[PDB]
Amino acid sequence: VIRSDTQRELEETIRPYDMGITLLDVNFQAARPPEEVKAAFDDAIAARENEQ
Amino acid sequence: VIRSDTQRELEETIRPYDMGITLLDVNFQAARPPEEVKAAFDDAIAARENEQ
Amino acid sequence: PFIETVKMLDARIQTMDNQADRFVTKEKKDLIVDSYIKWRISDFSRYYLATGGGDI
Repeated sequence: VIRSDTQRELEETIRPYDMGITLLDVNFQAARPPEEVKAAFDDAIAARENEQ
Repeated sequence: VIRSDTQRELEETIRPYDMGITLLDVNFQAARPPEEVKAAFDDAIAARENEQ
Repeated sequence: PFIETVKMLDARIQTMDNQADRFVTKEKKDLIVDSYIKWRISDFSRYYLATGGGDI
């Protein structure tokens, strides 16, 4: 739903401008969490394994 | 079955390509468990002898 | 000679490999996936135009 909204919103942002740039595709690449908190994210999974 | 499936899937995977490579044989070599758990896997067998 | 120039666009299937990358699942489980993609030039004119200079 974001790639749809951000693509639609970006187009609306450049409508008044009237520039001749045409949007072809909006392809989301990555959403990784901050590296500082990545450590805890993996530990939560390891805890499940430790529980078992 | 793993060699059979991998051989059949590999052929289906390269059918569209049209390459001139022909698969002759798929001979499975080994499926040994991870070295980290291999230690216990060996102990499990040694335990049988210890039990007896 | 010297007036016409020819651009050679390959019609053989191209193989594109993707390096290791991280993906987020529905349960926030980080995964490591190694994958490759295979494509072929369908419209040599358009591909050359879109990919200006016919660069793979």
